[PDB]
Parts: sequence; C-alpha cells; structure tokens
Amino acid sequence: GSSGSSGSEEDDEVVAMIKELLDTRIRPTVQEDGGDVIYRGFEDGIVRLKLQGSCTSCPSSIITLKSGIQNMLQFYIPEVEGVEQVSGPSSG
Repeated sequence: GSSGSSGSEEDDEVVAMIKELLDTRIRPTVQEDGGDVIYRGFEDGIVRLKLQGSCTSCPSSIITLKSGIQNMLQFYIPEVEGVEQVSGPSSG
C-alpha cells in the first residue's frame, strides 16, 4: 500500500535465497517482537530492509538477537554484508 507493483526488479538466485531466510524466521519473527522487515533492494551486500521496532526490550537482547540475526544472514548468505532501515524517520 503505497504504489503497487507485483514483482521485484528481476529476482535472482541470490535474492530468492535471502528472501527465504527472510521469510523463514526473520520476517515472521520480527512481527512477533515488534516490527515488519521488508527486504527492498540489495547492494554492496547491504540488504535494504524497511523494519521498525519501538520495543527495544533491553539492548543486550537486541544486540543479542537483533544483531544476532544480522549475523545469521551473512553467515548463511555470504553475499549480504550489512543491514539498513530503508524508509524511516529522519530529517536533520
């Protein structure tokens, strides 16, 4: 709900992969916590994700799971390098 466009910019075997690991227990997992991770765009490894979570539920946990996840991706997919929050609050 914003523009409308079924299908991505020509999905590859690399993406199809990330997507999975993203669908596995990443996207359906975040929600459980508090946020919606949507991988939209992939460059320099940095997978463009539009996630958003308010409930920090302590940092340790975040740096434990939150960060832990970022690792999982790289671990499995040697392609990606980092993560980013595409589309977020930030003016100055």
